[PDB]
Amino acid sequence: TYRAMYDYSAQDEDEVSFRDGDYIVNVQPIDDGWMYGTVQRTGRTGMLPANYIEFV
Amino acid sequence: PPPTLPKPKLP
Ligand SMILES: [Zn+2]
Repeated sequence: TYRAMYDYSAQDEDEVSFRDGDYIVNVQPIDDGWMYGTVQRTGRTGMLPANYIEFV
Repeated sequence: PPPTLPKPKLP
């Protein structure tokens, strides 16, 4: 589990939107820019920008 | 918020 540090609006069909403070669960790093995860609040799963989220 | 980096088409 990670927590968003900023709001983000998805920019492609494989991305998910979230808000500052959102818990992100079952996070898997993909590369240095992107991770997979589920936005707990909305229940949506997809790609998130890694630089918007912080571990724990 | 900061810029995002290029996406990867996986894998
Ligand atoms: Zn698209």
